[PDB]
Amino acid sequence: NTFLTKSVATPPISVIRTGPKWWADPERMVRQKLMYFTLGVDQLPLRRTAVIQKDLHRFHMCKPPPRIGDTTGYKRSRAAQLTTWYRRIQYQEYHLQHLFTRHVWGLVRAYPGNTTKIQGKADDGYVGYDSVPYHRYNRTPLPFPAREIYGRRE
Amino acid sequence: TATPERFSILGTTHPKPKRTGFGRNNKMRSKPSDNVAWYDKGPVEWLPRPVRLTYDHLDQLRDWMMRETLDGKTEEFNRIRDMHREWSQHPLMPVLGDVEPKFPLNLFKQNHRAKRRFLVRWHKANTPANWLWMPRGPTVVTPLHHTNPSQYPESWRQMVR
Amino acid sequence: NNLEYKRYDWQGWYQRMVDVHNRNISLRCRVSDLKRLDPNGVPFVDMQTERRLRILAEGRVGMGVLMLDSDKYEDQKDNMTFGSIKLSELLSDARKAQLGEEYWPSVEMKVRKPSGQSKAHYSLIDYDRIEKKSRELYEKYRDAKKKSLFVTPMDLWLEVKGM
Amino acid sequence: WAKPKKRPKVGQGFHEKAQKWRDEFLLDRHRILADSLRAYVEFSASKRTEPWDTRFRPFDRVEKDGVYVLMRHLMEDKFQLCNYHHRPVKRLFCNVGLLGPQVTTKARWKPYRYATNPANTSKAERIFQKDKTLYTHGHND
Amino acid sequence: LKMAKSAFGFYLARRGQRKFPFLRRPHIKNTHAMNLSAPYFWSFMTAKSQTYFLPEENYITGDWTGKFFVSKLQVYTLQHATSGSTVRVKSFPSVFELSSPSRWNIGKELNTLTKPRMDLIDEQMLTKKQRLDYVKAGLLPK
Amino acid sequence: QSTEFEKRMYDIRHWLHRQTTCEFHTIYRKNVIHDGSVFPTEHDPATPTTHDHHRMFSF
Amino acid sequence: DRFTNSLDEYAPYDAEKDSLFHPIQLGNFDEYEFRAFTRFLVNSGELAGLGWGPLWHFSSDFERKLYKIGFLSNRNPQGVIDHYHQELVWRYEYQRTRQKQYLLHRNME
Amino acid sequence: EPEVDAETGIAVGRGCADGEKYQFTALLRENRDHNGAITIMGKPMALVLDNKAWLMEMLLMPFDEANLDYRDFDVHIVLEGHAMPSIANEIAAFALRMSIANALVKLLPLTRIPLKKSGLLSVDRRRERGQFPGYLDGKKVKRKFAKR
Amino acid sequence: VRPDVPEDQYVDSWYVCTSMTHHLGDYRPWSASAPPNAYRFRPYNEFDAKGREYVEYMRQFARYDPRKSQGKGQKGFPFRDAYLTKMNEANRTTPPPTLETIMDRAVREKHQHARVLSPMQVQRDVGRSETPLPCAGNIPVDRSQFPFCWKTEDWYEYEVAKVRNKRFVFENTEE
Amino acid sequence: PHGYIRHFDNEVRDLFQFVDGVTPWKQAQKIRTYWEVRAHHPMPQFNRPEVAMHRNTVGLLPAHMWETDKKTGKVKAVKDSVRDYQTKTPLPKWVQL
Amino acid sequence: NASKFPHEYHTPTSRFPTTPKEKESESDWMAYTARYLDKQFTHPTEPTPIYNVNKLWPMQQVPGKIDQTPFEEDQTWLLNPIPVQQLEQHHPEKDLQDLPFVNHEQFPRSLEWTAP
Amino acid sequence: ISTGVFDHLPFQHRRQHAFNTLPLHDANHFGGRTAYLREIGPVNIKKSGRRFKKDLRTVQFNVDIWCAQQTLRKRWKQRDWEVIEVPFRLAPAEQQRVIPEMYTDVPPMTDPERHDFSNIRNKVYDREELQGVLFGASGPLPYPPLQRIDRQAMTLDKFL
Amino acid sequence: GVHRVGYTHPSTLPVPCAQRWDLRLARARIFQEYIEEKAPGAWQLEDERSMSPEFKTFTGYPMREMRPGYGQNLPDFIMKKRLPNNTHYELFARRDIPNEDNAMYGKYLYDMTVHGTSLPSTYRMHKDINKAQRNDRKLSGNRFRVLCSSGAKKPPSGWEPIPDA
RNA sequence: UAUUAUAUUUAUUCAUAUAAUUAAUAGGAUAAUAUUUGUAGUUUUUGAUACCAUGAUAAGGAUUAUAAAUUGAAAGUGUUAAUAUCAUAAUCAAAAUUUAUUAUUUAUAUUAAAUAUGUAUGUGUAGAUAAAAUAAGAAAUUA
Repeated sequence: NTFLTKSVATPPISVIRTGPKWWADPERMVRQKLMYFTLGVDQLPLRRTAVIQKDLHRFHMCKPPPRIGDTTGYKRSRAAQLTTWYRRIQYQEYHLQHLFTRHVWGLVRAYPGNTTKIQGKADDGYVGYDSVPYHRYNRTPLPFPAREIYGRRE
Repeated sequence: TATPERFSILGTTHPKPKRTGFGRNNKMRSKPSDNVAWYDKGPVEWLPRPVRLTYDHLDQLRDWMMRETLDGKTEEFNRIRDMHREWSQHPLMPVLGDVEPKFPLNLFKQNHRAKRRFLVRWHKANTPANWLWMPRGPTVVTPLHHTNPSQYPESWRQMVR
Repeated sequence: NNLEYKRYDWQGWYQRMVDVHNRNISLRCRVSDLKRLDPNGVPFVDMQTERRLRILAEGRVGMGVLMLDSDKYEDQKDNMTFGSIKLSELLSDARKAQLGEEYWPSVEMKVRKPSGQSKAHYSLIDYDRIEKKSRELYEKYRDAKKKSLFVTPMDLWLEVKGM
Repeated sequence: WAKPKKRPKVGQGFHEKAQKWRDEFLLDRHRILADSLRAYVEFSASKRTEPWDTRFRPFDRVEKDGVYVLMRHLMEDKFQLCNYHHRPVKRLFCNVGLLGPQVTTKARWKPYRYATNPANTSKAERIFQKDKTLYTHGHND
Repeated sequence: LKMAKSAFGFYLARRGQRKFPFLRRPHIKNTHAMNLSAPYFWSFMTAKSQTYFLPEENYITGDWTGKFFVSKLQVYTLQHATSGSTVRVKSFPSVFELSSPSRWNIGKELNTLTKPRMDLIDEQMLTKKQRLDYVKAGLLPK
Repeated sequence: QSTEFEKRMYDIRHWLHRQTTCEFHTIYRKNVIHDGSVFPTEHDPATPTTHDHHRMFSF
Repeated sequence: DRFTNSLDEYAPYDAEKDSLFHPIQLGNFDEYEFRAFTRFLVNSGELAGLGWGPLWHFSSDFERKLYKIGFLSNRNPQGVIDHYHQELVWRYEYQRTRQKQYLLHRNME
Repeated sequence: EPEVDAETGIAVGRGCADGEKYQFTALLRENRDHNGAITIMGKPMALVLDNKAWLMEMLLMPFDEANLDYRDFDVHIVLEGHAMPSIANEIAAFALRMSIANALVKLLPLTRIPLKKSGLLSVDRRRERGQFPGYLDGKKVKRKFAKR
Repeated sequence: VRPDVPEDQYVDSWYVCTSMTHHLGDYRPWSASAPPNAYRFRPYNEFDAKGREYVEYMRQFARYDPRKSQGKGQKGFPFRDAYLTKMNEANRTTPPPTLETIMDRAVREKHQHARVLSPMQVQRDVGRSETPLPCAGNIPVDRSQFPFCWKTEDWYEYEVAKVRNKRFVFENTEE
Repeated sequence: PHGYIRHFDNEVRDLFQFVDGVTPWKQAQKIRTYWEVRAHHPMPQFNRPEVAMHRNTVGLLPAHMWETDKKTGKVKAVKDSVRDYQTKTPLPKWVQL
Repeated sequence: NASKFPHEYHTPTSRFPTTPKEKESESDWMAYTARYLDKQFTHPTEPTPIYNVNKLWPMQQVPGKIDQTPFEEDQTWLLNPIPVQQLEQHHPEKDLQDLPFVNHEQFPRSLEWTAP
Repeated sequence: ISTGVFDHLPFQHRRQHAFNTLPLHDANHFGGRTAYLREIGPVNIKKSGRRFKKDLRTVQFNVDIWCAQQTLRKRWKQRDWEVIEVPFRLAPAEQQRVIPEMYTDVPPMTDPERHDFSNIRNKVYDREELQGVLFGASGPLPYPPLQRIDRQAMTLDKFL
Repeated sequence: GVHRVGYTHPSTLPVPCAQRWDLRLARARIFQEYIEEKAPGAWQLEDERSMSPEFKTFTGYPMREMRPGYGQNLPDFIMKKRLPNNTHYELFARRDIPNEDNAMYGKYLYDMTVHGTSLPSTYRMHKDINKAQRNDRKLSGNRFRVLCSSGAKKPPSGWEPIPDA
């Protein structure tokens, strides 16, 4: 794991909105599915999201379905509940992927990026070789060299 | 040489006052930001930092898997499978009228930063501790995964009559 | 030129600039038309001589033809004589291959490094002496294992000057 | 386009106040250069601390075995000689030959500025408080 | 430009913060000269190969009547300290005499020694507007 | 090669049209003699011309 | 980079000129072994749930999933093992929407 | 009508993406020996297109829309535009698929109708915004605007 | 906005955002820029812009002679893809059909009593009978000829040699 | 000849000959190198930090011309060396005027 | 003391990668074990064709000069003392045109001009 | 064919570190080579910052030299052969004709009339077959003759 | 590897053959090629963007030297450097003067040939016409600035100028 | 009403000018002859200048559209063609920041070619602000 400097915190909604660019990054959906097929877990969530985004990509170059001029307006919050179920599906999936990687990194004994919490080894985030001698979120002075996380037998 | 022990005019010049704050215009203070992560809520901090898994890590994991699998070990396996059965149950259909609130318009300019700031500062507070839209707990039944670490096939000397 | 620089004060020096820009004189020759007989009765250039020529000239030849671009002199007649001289001189050079094999130009062979069938013997080379010094160093090592925690080959067969 | 105003006159004697100002400025540069070369060459000849990172293999192995035993049993004199500086350290590693290419591909080395602190430092404030008057391009202690 | 420091401010526009090609500038405003570059002393703002001949404010090429000032392009050498003579650089505003000679200067050009942009600024050339502006950027107090 | 035709070709340089000019490329076969006394195909000398004889400004 | 843990070797080899051993030629799968091995994959990953499961009405049948796998691999064994996995992102499949149209077209009549 | 190179057994069908940067041609050849093989720029397709499924399935799709079997054809995909090191991109694969679609319309015509209908013979009339200095990235963004 | 007529009749005006015709409005219709009854006004009703060039490349390779290529510029350079597929090593062997495919075609032809057809033979047509069938219905399969496979130094040396030998044209041969 | 220097073979022999015919050693003598003058710096030589940064020695540091306060370890000021600066080879041994 | 300081004194000819000073017999693995590991090894060096090995291929190099070959491991370039092109970028012919944007041309000749 | 990133990225506004965004000159671009073009911190534009790590064309030239370094690494790694200057008399027959130089004629065929159009610029010969040529008169052959593999021989490969 | 460039005579081998460095020497003799000897063996870089056809700009010739230590300062550069004699710099020089007629002939010569007199500039005759007219309707605004004043401050023996009104 | 969607994304530390004389034509070898080889009347005017000295081409999106089509305009932004009557200010190197109208490179490896920026580590952090529906992938409150 090379990238160990600081990272930018983006919410799931915008991490998903990047659509088929990185959210439905097919080669990233695949490479996280490989973590699941290694660990021996069912890929129910990532496969659900892949189905949804395959639909969305197939029906991105197309126009929405026509609205009717209803003062009573039902289509609106119905398509709203539809979208926000898709969104909640993807929020769950986002969390599953993050959890599996931050656990598999404690299993491979590999260090995560800076202040990337891994509850497999340390209840707080991994701070080490940082652009600041203070904790980026706790404001705790860093040890030199980077703090050590796993055992020493490799 | 023979560095003079008194300085005439160069050292007397007006002191350029150091930049007070940091960041843009060197004015952005030292106080918490939208970006701060939380270690008290979930195994994945919220908001999380972006991680990136590589094929190096996929192979290291595959090799770790061969070793922990041929050492008779299945305990970290059943830990994996339980931490999977925690968060991978289908979350309920949202109640009709439940929607992520967009930032209300007609306060800031269209290109402002407070629009996305409120979005990030609410998506932070909506932690996994606040995920009430998915089934989690001892109140959930799982008709799709296996109930006890005894139904896993590595302990397959248990179901035999 | 026949638009504008045809006629006045600038006609002269523009004619200069033009014909100097064009002063190049390309000379192409057919190596098959060097494959002739010298009136001495000797073939002017044989296959070995063509080899020496193609190897004397890196990029001047192509598609069985040798090209030299006389770029030196401003006057095209002088590029002509210069290119003729250089061509004739590279010919006199390449013609040494009609003096003996000591001038036949070598070939470049992509001689492969030693393969595995001949790399396998590289562990048994001097197997007798290596196993003997094994049997002796092993006794010094069995001795040493009471002296230090780890017995490196530095105290067995690896040697260094102390200073 | 408004007609650009002529720069007003420079003033009285200021041509010579700038003379004396720059004079004692290069005067001050005399000592600044002296002290800065002092600090840079002590930085150079000082035995530095580890350039690698102990967070990756093969430098995550124990400080007793593997590439560490090779480091103690072939290069332990050379590194102390050449002052642990990451550049000669990595080149002695390239010439040790029994690690292959790994001294880049698998080895993780500290950043350029985490690498150039002297031997055995334990603070994070060292790089962020090194003296800012020694114009070493940060090549001082 | 706006306030014509030279007669060419009368002649050349500004073009805002016009972005320029790397190293192509109609006005060589060596605003970086006096830059102490500790291990790079005989390299930064100096000639490239150490074994070079001198530049050419270093030899009287003809039969001069004399000169009023040398350039910064003439290196500082033993004759610039021991001879103790007058060596002048056309710096702002009129000229700058190297009359306090030292030996550390020996070897480089005088660019690393003639401060291009001064830390002391005379409000005697600034405008009633520029002075408040330099207060704004933190140069003169008020 | 017919120099008379070429004469007829060269004076299109004048009756060409408006704002139109002409560059003539001529690629004509020639005869360059290689010759014995002057350009000898002798053996290598005794003293070998090493890399020193082809240094800068040695040309 | 799917070859980071590959060895920076690039170098050639020759089974005959580089070994005392006798070469046993294990060429690529026929569509035969491809088909048997892949039926095992695509259906036991179900019978253990490691694959599509209750989302099975989205990825195609066997005789088209296999057509896709064998195309994307050229019957290659590794291509098969990894295009049974990249099956997630197969974004040009219409068997299921054409069958859903058949059901929501006939289950009227 | 079928316009197939009589002696050679090939259909030569053109395709393009971005109109400049990707411009390929399919030499699509009939294969009476069931030995499936798809080739791009003289190399095996998996090694060209990086073994990526969502990128090579589009290159398969024409045979699906024609109900034909990829095992009885031979296809080389030639690059005639901005050659690049790596063309494993969606825009490139779309160019490949259009080229193949015209190759198959040219080898078996009546397969035009499914190809027409599926829109494989469709040209996305799209390009980037050209290179402009008035744009900071050259493409879209105009430099910062500021009122007095 | 201007007649439908072969664009080479228009010239883009200077200084005027229009387009005028070099012959002053005198026109010749699309069908003057084509052979009589030319299909899609093609140069030869056989193939399109890329069909012509590549039928030609395959033909030039079939008639390629190396002793003839000398003294010619990049024109005597053979087909880049054909020369390369000829040059490749592992293409010297043509893989046979899979034995399962022989058994499959045979269970159809012997057992199931119907003949399997090549795609150029299967009547995809609906109403009119596609007879006669394409005469290509019997072409061989040469992994040494098509598909185009080759190695990279072949590709590179070929293209850079093509590039550098642009000038080495002995335009005065004795043909 | 036109183009590069590498085609002016007669003119260049000619230039060598003319330049030696006019330019005397009594003029080309004084022309210094950069190093022949840089020699008299109190630190004439210090290895660049690239390679021989591990070859920099303390002994190069002219502490005989500056001074130190031990309470913090800094060199505080520089003695006048332009006074006692006595060189036995003001220009090197090859220089006769 | 010119060689005591490697990077100060670079001739307008000096070129990189700056070759290291040679040890005794670093040639191959046979000679390496013969002199350096097993001083009593049987074989002097890898038995050498009496002919010419143009190791440095195809670069014809000055004999009697100790040279390197183009490296194999992608580490040594990262870990060499090779600089990056900092100042302007010249080519002795292109430098007439002074930049890409202001690319000069004497005559309006075609860019695909086939000079005779 | 190379899934590496050859081009340095356009010098634009600051690419941050989130999903799809790294530092424009982080440690992973060009195997860590962006260390030679990286500077640290929100650089003061007027006074600090190297003027040549802000331009696009020079940084792209550096990156191009580094890509060329890579091509050279892999190319010279790809050699298990060395070029041994054999005289004309002894070289095996495929190297006895007029082989035009590199980039001179089409990369020439080994021999057409013998069913091998194999690259003679890419034909590799083994020492243990050229032994009679080079060190033929040097006593005991430093390598053994090659052991062959018999494909007519009835072994497990012929389903017995 | 660190290999000593060795070259054995055509006499040592028990088959003589022309060796390739000697052929290099014959070629650097024939075409006056400078043999740079500091040329290290580890730097045989080729410009892929220009030599490798997997980029949009494949040229086939190494359109530049992949060598960062480059500049016109070097003699190896100055050797292979096209000089500005008879280049576009000269053409621009000899045809780009502010007025183009002054590049085809001299203005007085052209005037005395086609007309009689040598005419002023359009700008001058503007000034002169304005003189002709603004000294017709009014006077007393002028000045007397000359090149030489000796003849005005000192008129000839006669020439007593008229006082106006 | 219909001939149909902006609430999303990415953004903000911004600077470069210098050392006065603009007034005109003057052909050279391979040509049936010019020393015209070396063509000598000083001093009667004055605007584009340091100074009033007319004109004439930019930046700026908010309702002519979908098909075989481009998401950039006239209202004129320094150099330009008729007002005269303070003064020579014009790059051939090395140069002096106050000028709103600017996208900086972010922690594995940091000075070799005309020299080439030594300062600002800090919870991505006040206020107000920038850009964009165009090969990328956006979806619902018309005047």
